[PDB]
Amino acid sequence: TLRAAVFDLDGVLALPAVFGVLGRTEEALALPRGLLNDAFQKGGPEGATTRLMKGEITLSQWIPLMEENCRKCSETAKVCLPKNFSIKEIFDKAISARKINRPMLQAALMLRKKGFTTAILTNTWLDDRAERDGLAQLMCELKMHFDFLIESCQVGMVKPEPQIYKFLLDTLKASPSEVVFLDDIGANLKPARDLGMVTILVQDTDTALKELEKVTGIQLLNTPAPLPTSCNPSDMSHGYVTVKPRVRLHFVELGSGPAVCLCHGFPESWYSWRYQIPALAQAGYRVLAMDMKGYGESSAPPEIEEYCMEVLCKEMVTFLDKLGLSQAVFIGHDWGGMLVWYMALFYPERVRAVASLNTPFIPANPNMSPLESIKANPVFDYQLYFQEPGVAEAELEQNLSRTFKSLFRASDESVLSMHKVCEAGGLFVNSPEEPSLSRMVTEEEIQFYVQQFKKSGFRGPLNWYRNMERNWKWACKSLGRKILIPALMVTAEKDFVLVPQMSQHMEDWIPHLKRGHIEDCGHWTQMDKPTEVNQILIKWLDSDAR
Amino acid sequence: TLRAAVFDLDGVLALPAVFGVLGRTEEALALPRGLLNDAFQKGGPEGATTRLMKGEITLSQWIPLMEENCRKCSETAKVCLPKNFSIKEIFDKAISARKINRPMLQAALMLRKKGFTTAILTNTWLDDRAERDGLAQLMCELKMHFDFLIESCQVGMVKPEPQIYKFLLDTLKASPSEVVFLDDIGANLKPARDLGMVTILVQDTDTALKELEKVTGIQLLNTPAPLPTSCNPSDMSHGYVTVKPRVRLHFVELGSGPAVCLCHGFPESWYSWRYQIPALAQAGYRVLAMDMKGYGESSAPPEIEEYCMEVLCKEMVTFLDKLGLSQAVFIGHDWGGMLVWYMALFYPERVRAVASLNTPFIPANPNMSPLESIKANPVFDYQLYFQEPGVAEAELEQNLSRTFKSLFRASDESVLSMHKVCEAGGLFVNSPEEPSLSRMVTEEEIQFYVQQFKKSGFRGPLNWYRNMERNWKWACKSLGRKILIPALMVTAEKDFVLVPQMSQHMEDWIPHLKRGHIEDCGHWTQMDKPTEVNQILIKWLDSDAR
Ligand SMILES: c1ccc(CCc2n[nH]c3ccccc23)cc1
Ligand SMILES: c1ccc(CCc2n[nH]c3ccccc23)cc1
Ligand SMILES: c1ccc(CCc2n[nH]c3ccccc23)cc1
Ligand SMILES: c1ccc(CCc2n[nH]c3ccccc23)cc1
Repeated sequence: TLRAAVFDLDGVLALPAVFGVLGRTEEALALPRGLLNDAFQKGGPEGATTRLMKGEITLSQWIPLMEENCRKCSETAKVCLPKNFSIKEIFDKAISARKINRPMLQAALMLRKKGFTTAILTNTWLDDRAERDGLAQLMCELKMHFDFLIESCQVGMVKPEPQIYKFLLDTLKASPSEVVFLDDIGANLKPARDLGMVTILVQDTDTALKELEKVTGIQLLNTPAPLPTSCNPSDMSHGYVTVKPRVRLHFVELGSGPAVCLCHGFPESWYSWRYQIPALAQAGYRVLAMDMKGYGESSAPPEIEEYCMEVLCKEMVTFLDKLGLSQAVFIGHDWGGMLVWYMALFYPERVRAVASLNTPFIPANPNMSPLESIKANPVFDYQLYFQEPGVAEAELEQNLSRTFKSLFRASDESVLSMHKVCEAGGLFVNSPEEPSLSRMVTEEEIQFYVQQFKKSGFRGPLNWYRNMERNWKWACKSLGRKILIPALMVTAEKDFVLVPQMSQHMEDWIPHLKRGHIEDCGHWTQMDKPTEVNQILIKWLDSDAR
Repeated sequence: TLRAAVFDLDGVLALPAVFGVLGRTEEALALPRGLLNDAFQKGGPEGATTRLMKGEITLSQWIPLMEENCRKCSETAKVCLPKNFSIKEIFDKAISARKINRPMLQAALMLRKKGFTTAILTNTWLDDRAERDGLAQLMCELKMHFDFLIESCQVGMVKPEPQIYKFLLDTLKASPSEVVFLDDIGANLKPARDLGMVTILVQDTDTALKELEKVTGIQLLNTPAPLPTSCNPSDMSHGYVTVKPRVRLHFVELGSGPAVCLCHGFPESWYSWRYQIPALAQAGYRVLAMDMKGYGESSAPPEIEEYCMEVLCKEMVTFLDKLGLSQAVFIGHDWGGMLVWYMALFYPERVRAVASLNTPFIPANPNMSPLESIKANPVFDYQLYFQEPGVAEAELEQNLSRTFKSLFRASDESVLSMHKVCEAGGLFVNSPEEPSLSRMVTEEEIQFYVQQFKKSGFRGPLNWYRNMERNWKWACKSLGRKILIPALMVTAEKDFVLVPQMSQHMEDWIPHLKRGHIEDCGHWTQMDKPTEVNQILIKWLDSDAR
């Protein structure tokens, strides 16, 4: 019974096979068939290529040896390599052209999700070329999805040598009959077969996956669209910045490039962005996913005034100062969406671009008290219930698992009604004691929120709603301003509190505003529709944030 | 008696005064004298400029209002503004041209070092221009060196209004007679003088500093070259990455740009790079200053084998994987210098560039045991003393303050002799009980190392020296290789163990190697000669690491 799946890289997890470029080059330059492939494998186990694959020499050291073999091969064939014949040039193009074979990665991902140990076993080199970063990026993206990465140049062994297969079985801690091995080179399959491993010769991905599905008894072909990569909290880089004597801000950090600061809503976590963090880092950005003040590993002072927008924004500026960042793109959701529009209004020089999910920008009404305004909208009733210190804390802290299970539901999953919350005397009065688990979340993901909220509870988080008069007076200072930096407004069709129509007048204050819209999406945008959020954010980041 | 110094920005901390560009523009376009300055100040307290400076409107909103004032002014003057007259163009150039007035910053720095409260008080705007980042960077660089930054657009008040001066005195928590106020605009000095503050009209910096020196009784002019900016540990962003179940790596992070990974030596800290971190971040790099395995907030497992180079390098690769970095430039010193050359040899695709301070690259001798080789050099005697587990730990852990005070000394400060350490029976046998404080370090900086080493002591650090046979066998695998990625070797004239001559044969293994050399520099390169280390590293980073 199979419990391990091993994949080759070239011609299996990455396409087109860098190998096959040699045949393409021979044809393009009208060279004798097999000339390049023969020069490449010259001397077999004794040759330059075996030394390269074993890690004895680097790729740059190998380039002139491959050139000498090409000359030897051409002279025997009574032919002439052209004027401009360059191995480096051919090699550079071949690697640049090679991309991840997405359906093969998806199958490996599905097997690992079903309890399989997965590994990449590859004949590779020590790349010291000036353009080595492209391959480094490819390897980084691929390797994260596997339990093991076994590279010939690192282990000093090579396929088809029997030692590498014995090494592979030892790292897997599996007997050969428990292993599926996929390779595009028949000679490399032979020792695995000879040991009793299930082997698949990979020509076209589809046939290989049909064989793989048949042998594992797991559907890999024609499977529903997979969710984006998520985050494992213990595998993240955790950052901590003191913004003032009693306040420290926690964040999760991934990727390189322009800084993208993610600001969650109420009652959330940096983890609310779990499906966005790997995707945005992969798209070429440095992601900084915050635990906002009052949440998770960030400080939670008790005072209401510590949570007004002026102080929250000032602390976010200090956060950038201390990290040495002159700017960041600010992406917010719910309360974070509100903070993010105010960062753009009060500190435009520190905000590269601004994006909000669900939260529209509506300016302060100087002719009405915020209480009058909030009362003038039945869906904002829950905010009046959040006003009296202690009441909502007691209800939200009674049973954490029930709290998150009741809150975190898709638009069609008996989502809490925000109308008549005060009258009913609570958010969960008509909610079950043991709510069912929503399709959006696993039991483990609920437990992460439970563990996070065990530290400070709901006082700090609820205090974000307890500064209406303070925020109104501060916001009134910005009434003559306009948001003229790049801006994105993402609406969610089925958010019944932060309704798409609430964002209708935004163009009056943000004339150059760009928009996104998610159909069949509730309040929990990031986990409800992760694939579409990623697509909207990446597209807007690449076009307007750089 | 003075205890506070307030500085204006334009024409005081930053030059040329963005104001003075208006006069330069009038002259260049042969416009009537004062035309641009008159349009700029149009309507005085009622005008567009006062609204801009108070934060009512943003810079982009102000641009068309300034244009309308310029038209009004030109029509009254019976003149014609040219075809291509653009306020944005003039304004963009003016800000780009404006730089920090370094001697004025130096004086502010010296006053703060002598116990003064320092502040920047400025009439500024909310910058939402597409090129706002340049100014954001300038403000970030400047603001860090001051206790307070008071911006007109943030406080809704403006100079010369008396309210801003009362606000300034309140934030300073000082009576007017305790304050020096420096400004280039006479009208803005008037309310400060009228309140009893010492005022300086800034025309040329030199005269202003002569007045400032005379009034404070502190030498500010003709002062010796100041040391680079250092780090305050509690003001840094602290990062934590788990590389494997029992191992977590700590790092300090500052700046944006290409990642630069700093690797300290023995027995050190991330803090050994305190003078490099602000400088490299300021030069356009993302600095990652490590606590290497066994040190500070990084894990310190007891096992010797956890500290061999193969495992240390593998963990540094995992560190990059978990942060989502495909590459970093690796800069090492002492043991970190050794790790860094091995990162280049075994993982060139992950190393953008490699630099070493003092530590040369000398390949393994396959025809000699590492013990034979180490014994063949009298200065490496101390390494044999470090071999027996517990002996060096006991001596180095007996009195931490004595340990760091004895170790951390300049070449002319009775630096410990590394010859006959075994014979003498210890490093400190001929060293005083209470060593004097070296010129390189303060008492507080010694105490930071003391506090750091209180957690794990010297076992983990000493284990870096206890893998000679393991490192030799691993290094022998790389004997056919060459380092062909960008590389820098920095030698120190007076390091009597890692002598410059030890690096003489490096070009045979690193043909494209670049060099740096520091005269009158001992083993503690970074703190001995910080200004020159920064200059060598920045120059090499900008030319070879990008
Ligand atoms: C998520 C839900 C609501 C809010 C802002 C609350 C609000 N909604 N409408 C208002 C009118 C005046 C003052 C405050 C408000 C932020 C994030
Ligand atoms: C607090 C109570 C209920 C919910 C789910 C219902 C909801 N849907 N849309 C919202 C916008 C702001 C506040 C609440 C909601 C989130 C946070
Ligand atoms: C700082 C001082 C010494 C070393 C390496 C030790 C060494 N110095 N010379 C050697 C010869 C063979 C094996 C190891 C060594 C690294 C960092
Ligand atoms: C351990 C003992 C002494 C010193 C100062 C003397 C010294 N100078 N140069 C060195 C190179 C490697 C190891 C030691 C030294 C540093 C670390």
